[PDB]
Amino acid sequence: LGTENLYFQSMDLKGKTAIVTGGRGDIGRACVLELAARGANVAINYMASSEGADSAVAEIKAAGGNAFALQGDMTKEADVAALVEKTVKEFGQVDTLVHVTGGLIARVTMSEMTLDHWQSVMDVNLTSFVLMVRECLPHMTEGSSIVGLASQAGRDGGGPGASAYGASKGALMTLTRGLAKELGPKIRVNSLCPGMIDTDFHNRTHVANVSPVKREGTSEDVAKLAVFLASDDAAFITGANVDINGGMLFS
Amino acid sequence: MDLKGKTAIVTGGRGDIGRACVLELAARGANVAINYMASSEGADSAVAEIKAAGGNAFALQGDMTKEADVAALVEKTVKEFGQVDTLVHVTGGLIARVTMSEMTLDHWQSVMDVNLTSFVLMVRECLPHMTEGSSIVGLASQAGRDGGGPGASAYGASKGALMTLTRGLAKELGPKIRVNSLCPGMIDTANVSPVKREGTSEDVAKLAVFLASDDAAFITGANVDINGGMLFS
Amino acid sequence: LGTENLYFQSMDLKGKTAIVTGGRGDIGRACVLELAARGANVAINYMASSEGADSAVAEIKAAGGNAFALQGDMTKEADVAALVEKTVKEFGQVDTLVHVTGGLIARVTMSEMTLDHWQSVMDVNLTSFVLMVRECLPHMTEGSSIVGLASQAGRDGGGPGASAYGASKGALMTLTRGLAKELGPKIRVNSLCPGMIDTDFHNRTHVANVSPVKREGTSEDVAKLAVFLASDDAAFITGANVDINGGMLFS
Amino acid sequence: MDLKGKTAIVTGGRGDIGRACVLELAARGANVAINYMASSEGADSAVAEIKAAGGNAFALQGDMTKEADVAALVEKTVKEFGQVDTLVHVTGGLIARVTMSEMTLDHWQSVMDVNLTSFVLMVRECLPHMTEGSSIVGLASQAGRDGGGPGASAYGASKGALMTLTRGLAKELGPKIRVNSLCPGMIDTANVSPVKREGTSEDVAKLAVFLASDDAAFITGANVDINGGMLFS
Ligand SMILES: [Mg+2]
Ligand SMILES: [Mg+2]
Repeated sequence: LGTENLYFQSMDLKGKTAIVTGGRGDIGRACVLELAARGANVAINYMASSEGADSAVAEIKAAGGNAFALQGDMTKEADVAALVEKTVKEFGQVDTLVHVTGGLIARVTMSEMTLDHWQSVMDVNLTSFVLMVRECLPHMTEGSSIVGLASQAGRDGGGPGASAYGASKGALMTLTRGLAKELGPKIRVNSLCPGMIDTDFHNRTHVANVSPVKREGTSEDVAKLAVFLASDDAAFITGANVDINGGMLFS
Repeated sequence: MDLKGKTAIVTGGRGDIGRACVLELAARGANVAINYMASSEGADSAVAEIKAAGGNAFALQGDMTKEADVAALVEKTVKEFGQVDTLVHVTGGLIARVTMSEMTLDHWQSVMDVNLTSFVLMVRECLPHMTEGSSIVGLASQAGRDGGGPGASAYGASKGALMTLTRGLAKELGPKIRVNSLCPGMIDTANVSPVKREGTSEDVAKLAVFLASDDAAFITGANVDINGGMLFS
Repeated sequence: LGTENLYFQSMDLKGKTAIVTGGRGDIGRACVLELAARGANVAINYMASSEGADSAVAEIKAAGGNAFALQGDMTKEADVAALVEKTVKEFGQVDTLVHVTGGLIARVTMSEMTLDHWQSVMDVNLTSFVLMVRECLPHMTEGSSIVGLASQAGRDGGGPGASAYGASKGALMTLTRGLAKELGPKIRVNSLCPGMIDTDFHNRTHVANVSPVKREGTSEDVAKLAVFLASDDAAFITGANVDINGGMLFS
Repeated sequence: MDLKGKTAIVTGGRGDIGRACVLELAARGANVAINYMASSEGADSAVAEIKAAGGNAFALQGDMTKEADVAALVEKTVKEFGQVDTLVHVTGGLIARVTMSEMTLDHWQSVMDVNLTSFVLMVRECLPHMTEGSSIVGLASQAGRDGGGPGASAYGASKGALMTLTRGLAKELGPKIRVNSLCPGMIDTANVSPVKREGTSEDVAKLAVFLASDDAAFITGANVDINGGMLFS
């Protein structure tokens, strides 16, 4: 029973259901596994290859948990609706959203800016979050949470040719605050502001060296913070945009 | 008059804060090209006041979310006055209060376009014509820092994007061009605030023209709070 | 063995040693117990009554852990030296410092300010942290961490008559950043910025009501964040000042 | 000259940034009481320049960490000029680079006193004499926002305290008195920065006098970055 108490305490998300978008990428898959490790049911969106999503589902099921994956474009209203509908049909509720959909898309200077590029960056980073939050609200429970993935770029403008990306992440940071007020006390809303993370998805040695921690971050680093913020261990934290950048920027 | 010989574009010059910026710029000697969206009354009377005092200005109606109107304003500015020394972009607005639960894409996009896309379009259009030592001033909001008021989540998001973009462009466009924005609180366009009043368009214009001027040559990438002490950053 | 794996994973601070100052107060005692719950040895400073420190030590020992308590004034160089000396003599190392010493002392307006009051507030909140960090540095290991207790007051100036308190907490916030750079990569340094917390020590209904979470925070809320930041789960977070204020302020 | 008839105290007016603030204030018509710590050469020549242009100023040597010297400066200001309309506190400094591992209480306290306690003493001394619509300008630093440079942890801490105190006093002292501070980056008293140069004392003085003036009437509790785009807030 010393065990049973340990298991009970460790599995604090047992009985709860999470949606992770962008299980598509490294940070997303790490978040999926971190949520499941504490007992959450997980519905996994991915955009392109299903390889990492399928294997995450299989790992979760082998450990006695429950998950499924679904391809979709989170900039599309129909795909957003389908993901949430299938999540509720399968699990009956939604307790947390971790939205890892996003991206730089391309490096484009303002002098060469096109509306197509600007709109595409806004939609994948910001509109996708708007759509998912809207879709989830009818289903979220007392004590629910939303975790967004912003960036250090929201705080410093971003890197060369990334001005659209920075803008979209700054918008997400502000929206996190607006929604924390609009949706509390029922729902908490927080976002992460990662620095340089070593992933398939993002795009160097400089920055690792210049950083106080002398390394790039990992997807697992980010997942630990995401799940902390999603959990009841962060019950008095809402509207926060938490820097996870190895000491490269302070706020 | 340190802006003598210099050329300013003010968008949203109809137009409480915009109109105040127009007059402050002209008072320091700038030629001013004025955009307004709808009624011309305030823009036209500003032009008449400026001309009566020996200055130069014109007013042109246009929608700053439209590429053709953005191009027309900058083209006329360059033909009448020459190169652009400063852009003060006062186009923006909440449009309507709507909760996230009932958000539509149409509304979201509209708020993004009037507050943010319009700024992108104007900066892009101005860049080839901007002088050495020129500047851009954006109009953000306290809402960028605190998320905004009830039903204003889209508006807050658009202003937060503008704040970050200010930083991004300060790096991309320096040293040739400085980029700063203002973060106004409650403007009268109260006694909970330390200053115990609402701000005025003139308060905001004074900060805008300071940031536009050479007196702010070592300030770039700033988002300056002008909110009567209601919020600190 | 499914147990043993669970125990191994849950006790991530096993073999490590923490110093908590201000086990004296609610937040401090909660931090003590949260650290011990994950396996840390804990050395506990308290200023006045030993009641809560003694009972924490007894609870930890009953659960198979190790801790001791020691009265001391963390504004005094001799007491600071004695605490660290006794910690190292007992446990052989120091892996984390959680510094909960601090306080408003009294409400004093600037017009009525005295150097005595100003100095007293600076010393209990800021100088005490300087002394403890300095004392710990010869003993800290690869992968060590420091957690300070700042305040929402550092970000907004604080409440009526609390201008000295706010100043001391803003200093601590900045110092957190300076030390994250000076001491990394060996040591991470982060602080918490709590809003309204329901404790013996702090000093109301307004603020609870006005807050997005519609309540005051608890000592346990703060302890969860403190131990997250002290742990390897925050390995890519340094120089952060994390808001835990129920959504009353955003940064 | 909008500061005609108004009285300013500048501490640290010896004194690169301080001296520049003195001249900028006098150029807009202010009477200026000038503190300097040691050599009088820069303060005295500023007084002579101001007087030669028909203005009014005096210079008084004193240590702004000492209660008696703080009292003497404010007393003489009130006797010669009357009530205080603005305080620009430029007293401060790094003193020395020292790592935390080798920190002494003496050094820590010295840095706190010259940067922070001095400001506390001057504000307290000025309060009974400050006018309706008066202002305080502190000199913080980029170091308050990023922790400061190598061996400067004490200096950063003292400037971070000043930034927060600015907010606290903006609330406590409003609406009668506005309180703002400056957060300068590298001042020449570089090509990594967006503006590709170091700042000048004059850059800082222009911002200081803006914040001291009625042109900043709706700005209080601000800590304004003036760092050439090296840091954003
Ligand atoms: Mg020039
Ligand atoms: Mg007045």
